[PDB]
Amino acid sequence: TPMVNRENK
Amino acid sequence: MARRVRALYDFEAVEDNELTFKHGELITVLDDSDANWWQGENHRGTGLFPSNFVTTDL
Repeated sequence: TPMVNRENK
Repeated sequence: MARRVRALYDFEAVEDNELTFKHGELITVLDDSDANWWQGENHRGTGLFPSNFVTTDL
């Protein structure tokens, strides 16, 4: 699974 | 037109504005105007998801 970054939604 | 993509991985929504989906499912891309987060639609509803979790190969 690729890492998710929500800081940039 | 809204295009279809297939999920490469499971993704479980954490925020209300996110979409939940499972590996192998179809998503309709409703809005890809942002590079990393796209609005989609599936059988569960609508919401944002990571663009790198899907592929155009159906």
